[PDB]
Amino acid sequence: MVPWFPRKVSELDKCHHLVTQVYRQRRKLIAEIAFQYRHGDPIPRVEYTAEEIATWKEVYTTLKGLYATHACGEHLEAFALLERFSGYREDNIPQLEDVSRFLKERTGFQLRPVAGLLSARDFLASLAFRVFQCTQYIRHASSPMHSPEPDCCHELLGHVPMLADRTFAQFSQDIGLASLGASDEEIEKLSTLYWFTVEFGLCKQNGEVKAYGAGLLSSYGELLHCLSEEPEIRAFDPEAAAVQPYQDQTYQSVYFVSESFSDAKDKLRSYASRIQRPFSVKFDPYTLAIDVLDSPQAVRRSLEGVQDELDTLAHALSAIGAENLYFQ
Amino acid sequence: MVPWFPRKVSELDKCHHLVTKFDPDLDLDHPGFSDQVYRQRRKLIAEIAFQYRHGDPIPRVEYTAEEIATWKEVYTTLKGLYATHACGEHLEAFALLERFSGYREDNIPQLEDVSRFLKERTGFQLRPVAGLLSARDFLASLAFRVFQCTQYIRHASSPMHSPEPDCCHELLGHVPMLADRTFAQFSQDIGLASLGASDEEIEKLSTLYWFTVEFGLCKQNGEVKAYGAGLLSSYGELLHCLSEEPEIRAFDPEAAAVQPYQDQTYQSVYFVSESFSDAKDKLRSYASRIQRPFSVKFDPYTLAIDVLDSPQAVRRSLEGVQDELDTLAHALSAIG
Amino acid sequence: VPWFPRKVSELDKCHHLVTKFDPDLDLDHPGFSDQVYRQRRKLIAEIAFQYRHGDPIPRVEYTAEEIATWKEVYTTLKGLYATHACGEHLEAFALLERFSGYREDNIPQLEDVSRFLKERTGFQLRPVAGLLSARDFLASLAFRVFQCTQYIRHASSPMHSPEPDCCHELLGHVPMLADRTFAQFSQDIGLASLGASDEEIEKLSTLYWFTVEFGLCKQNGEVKAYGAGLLSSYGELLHCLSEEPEIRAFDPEAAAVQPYQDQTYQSVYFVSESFSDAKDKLRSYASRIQRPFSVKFDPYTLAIDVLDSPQAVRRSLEGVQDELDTLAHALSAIGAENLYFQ
Amino acid sequence: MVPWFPRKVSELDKCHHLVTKFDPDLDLDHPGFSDQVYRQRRKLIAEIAFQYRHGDPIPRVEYTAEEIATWKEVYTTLKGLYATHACGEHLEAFALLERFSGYREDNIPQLEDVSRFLKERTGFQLRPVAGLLSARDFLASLAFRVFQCTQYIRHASSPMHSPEPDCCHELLGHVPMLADRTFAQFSQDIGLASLGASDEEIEKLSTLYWFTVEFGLCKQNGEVKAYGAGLLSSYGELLHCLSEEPEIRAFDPEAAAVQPYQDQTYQSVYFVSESFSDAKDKLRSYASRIQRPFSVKFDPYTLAIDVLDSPQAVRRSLEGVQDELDTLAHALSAI
Ligand SMILES: [Zn+2]
Ligand SMILES: [Zn+2]
Ligand SMILES: [Zn+2]
Ligand SMILES: [Zn+2]
Repeated sequence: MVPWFPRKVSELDKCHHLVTQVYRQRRKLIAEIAFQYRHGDPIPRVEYTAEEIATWKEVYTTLKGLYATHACGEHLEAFALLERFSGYREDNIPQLEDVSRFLKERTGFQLRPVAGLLSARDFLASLAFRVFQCTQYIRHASSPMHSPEPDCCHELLGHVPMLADRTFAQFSQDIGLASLGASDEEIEKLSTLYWFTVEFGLCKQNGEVKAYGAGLLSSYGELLHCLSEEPEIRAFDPEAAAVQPYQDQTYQSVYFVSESFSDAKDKLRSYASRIQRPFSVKFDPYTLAIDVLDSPQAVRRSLEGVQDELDTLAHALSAIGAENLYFQ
Repeated sequence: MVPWFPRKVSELDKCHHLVTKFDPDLDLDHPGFSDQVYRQRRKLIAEIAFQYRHGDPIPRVEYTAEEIATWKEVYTTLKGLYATHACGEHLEAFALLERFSGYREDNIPQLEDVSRFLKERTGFQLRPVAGLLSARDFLASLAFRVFQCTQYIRHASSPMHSPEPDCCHELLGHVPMLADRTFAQFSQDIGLASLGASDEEIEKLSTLYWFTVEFGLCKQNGEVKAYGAGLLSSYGELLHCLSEEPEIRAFDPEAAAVQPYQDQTYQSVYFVSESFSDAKDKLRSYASRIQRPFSVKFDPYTLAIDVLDSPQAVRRSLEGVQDELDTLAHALSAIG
Repeated sequence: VPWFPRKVSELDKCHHLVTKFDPDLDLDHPGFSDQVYRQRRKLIAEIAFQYRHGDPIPRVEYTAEEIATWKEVYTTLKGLYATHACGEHLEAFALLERFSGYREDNIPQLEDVSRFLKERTGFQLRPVAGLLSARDFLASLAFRVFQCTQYIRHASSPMHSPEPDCCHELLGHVPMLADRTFAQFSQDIGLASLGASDEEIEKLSTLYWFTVEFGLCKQNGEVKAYGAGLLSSYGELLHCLSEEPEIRAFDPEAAAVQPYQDQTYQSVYFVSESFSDAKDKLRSYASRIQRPFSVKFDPYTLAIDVLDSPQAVRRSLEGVQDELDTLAHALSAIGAENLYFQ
Repeated sequence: MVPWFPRKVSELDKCHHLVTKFDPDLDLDHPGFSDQVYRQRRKLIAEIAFQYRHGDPIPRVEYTAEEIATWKEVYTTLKGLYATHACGEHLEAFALLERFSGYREDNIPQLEDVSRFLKERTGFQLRPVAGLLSARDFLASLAFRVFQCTQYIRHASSPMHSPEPDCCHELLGHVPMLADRTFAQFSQDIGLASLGASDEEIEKLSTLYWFTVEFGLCKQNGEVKAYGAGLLSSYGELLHCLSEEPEIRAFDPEAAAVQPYQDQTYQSVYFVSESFSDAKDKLRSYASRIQRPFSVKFDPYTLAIDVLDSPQAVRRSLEGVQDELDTLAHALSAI
């Protein structure tokens, strides 16, 4: 018994294992778009109903007011560009194709439509390729301020802005890379680490505590609660966070705060280094493949690329002069 | 003033300046000149290319029975010559395109299928182009690992000879070599060296490209094999290049860049490289002595060009290299 | 920019001393009224003044009184080490006992000790007349040079000495400098000081005091002593691990601005998670030091390379590129087969 | 079994195996054979070298007036030829030794002074040696940036020719080039390649050394100059190497390593390198295809050899490189 993991981005077509009258028919229709999708395809567009846009507007408006005071700098910066380039506005639900093109140009992240909640292994495996499995459906109009399902609103307002940051995109990918071929017990630990970071994480920004977690930036009640005096805020430690018990019904009683994203990424790399695996993995951004470093010769193959990059930088330093250049 | 160059893969939409040579409208010696059907088809396929914008799926062309018969003639004749004259990297890739990209005598392959193949193998991708691009725009595209590819086919009257780069030339000559990691890096390296260079330097790099990517030879286990696109796509020249008629010289980037040439008859002089790895190392040394007050680095994540023109620009690129080395250090502890 | 040495031989110019504790200037010194002790101090100081980089360190023939003082200091502290000293100290102490002549009836010679440290971490000693000014002391550490005294504390007060006598240097400083990580940390404080303002040297000197001099470390959940002043003082070694002092987490910015005294024991101590982590913390502190250049040590020529231009950085990058070529060959040469070396 | 090789600079005390070639006791064709005074002096200077143990100060030799007169003849004659025939790196270093290491016609320089000069310049240092060391021990020494150096001087009867490596040969031929950073790296690289290699490989690297360090030529601004120690220490061969008589070939490590040679007359074939930087890159490629199930990395702090024979050994060394890159990244942000 040894677990298979994708080694090519197209192999994510095999990583579709899901955790489980008018509204139900619409939900069947949007799920069919996701089931038909194959890597490489343009993400199909959804013509959202007036009720669906009204549901978006309520969520969007309420949370936007809270962002200035509670959201971290990286989320606010990206949210601004998304309002400028990806069609983020109160009267319009953004299209995944527009958002995927934005992320691709910024960090190399791309979106994939998904029918629903993926198994932890397949979700983390996708992140190894800088692919975010996104839902296109929207929650019921009866309960807009609460949703137990990651609906479109959750994804676009909570998960996407942070993926536009180079450091956070590397962190998200690093969790994904660590999961490849890991045991179910370590997938539970990485899924828990993801929960107290990507989902409900907090960060220190110029002596102030801000929210960066998708579950917080997509929930009005939890965004207020996380920065209030009610919860127990602890320093970010990957080992402490991975073994921390949690629930998904009420607000989180414990939140983990990181010094910076760069430091959290360094902490995660140390945690990932003490994961029981007889090999390591390296992402090939050219082919969007996983290189399994399972021998000294596999390491030398990858080292050749790093050596060429250093040659580029050495030549750059020799080319740099005191003269101020004029580019057309 | 440094000339404008693309810094994002989408900016290749602005790099569409075409060369006007052996044109079916202008040249009365063109085989298709008096063929109104051929000329109409050529107008149609060019319009597909002009409409194309980065991000679009590459349009499919339904080729006529006459067009498939032309493909079949070229494909069959050249395939027979490949076992004895083609280099190992071409033969290996050709066999993989046959089985995964629809390369077969009774079918012209589609650029979308080929682009997906090349992407998975070396990160190269295709873009439809109306015809031959100016040296600057063609080399600028290579800098993003983009190959500007035609979809039209040569007139049915002259199948064994075509001075224009039709889909037979592109698919049989250029594409199999782009499936090799080392050759794909060599081709991107010529492209990166061209970005914002003088016209004089572009002419030198175009001339270097001609003796490597178009008409290059390589030493494979003491034997001389062909790797150039102009040779692997021409029955006549593929035979000529390995005969005792032409003058074969050792590959030197400075010698090749200043060597005069013509595109009418077969090449009289060819340059042979020890290996592709060595040719790339020679190229690095040539590119290092190019007059440029900055350098460039490809970002394969966003398919962008990072202009390294300051110490802060160099640190930002060094950060990535530092993270890659951290990965490799953890790998060595995992193998331990 | 203040003058700083750029060649190890230029440490011959970094000999500015702090005299406030000397047996001839301080009234409260145990040797003050001892004309014999003061004469001997003058003699051993002359050995240090005559010394020029490259010279073998001259040997001192210690008197029976001086060996008796060593014996008292050595014996008492050796008993406390097993329970209070950090692992790196204990490991090195055992090796110095067996290779550098560390025993109760013999004062070790600096030449023997310098050869030991050279082979272990590249650190070397040079005889110094007394306590050097913060700038000169730190400047020497940048070259992996430890300015070491050869004199010994007065025989009347063997359990306390406010000056860095040979007991302090050999029992306190030397064992920790046999560790590659700690040697790197010591050199890193040294490199950070080169051409820094007097205000920044005062901060770096105070950082040194609460690390190399009176620093504590977490070793498998327990708190151990690594500070030279702790490991060479029986009283201070007991006190630092007792319930009396205030132990704080190591933070370079907090430690550098923390006030202190040199009369009684330290009321506040700083504890580091590991030496590797303390070095990383120091690297961050040193990065936010006001300097219009950076420095890199050349271990081949024992020189300081001032990285003040992109051309300077690419010259240093060439070396790193050659080192990576070495590692790439090794990975291609390595096999699964278990080698037999004669 | 991997042959024993030193892993610490002190272990060079065990790398003292000498060759017996043109010996004043055994060879009756030696100029000093019938000279009992010369033979006694040679015995004396060899005893200084035999007493030497790593860590010792390099002993000084009080040279006789006859010995200084022999030095003067060799020094003067060659110095006149250097301006036109020597490479830039030798000329630059020669001028610095004249001013700092006591290089002058009326004085034989002391190895203690020369070693201190080289240490400050490229990290190279010297050791006194009784005579010519076996190829394995000599190449092993180079791996630690140690040059094993003789202190004796050729017989006064034959000053313009000496088939043995005396002080004139070492100091005039070998030392100035070791003051160049690139050339010092090239010499160490040949030495590191040899550690624990087969005898067949030692013979190849020994021949490579002959066509580079001993009799190499280099292209300097379109001109061919001499950098080889056997050339820069011989008036006759320094003239010959740049004349139209010899066959000059492009430097190729594989071609040079298998090229046959003799030590009686002047070399008929010479190898010319584009630059020292390029020759080092060529040598790296050659060394990469040497049959050794491990590699070796010098630790300049402890002057030790780290045997990279496992992934753990490689990540240990990679840690240092990673720290160096951190330094350089901060430097770029500071400017
Ligand atoms: Zn979520
Ligand atoms: Zn072509
Ligand atoms: Zn002290
Ligand atoms: Zn010689």
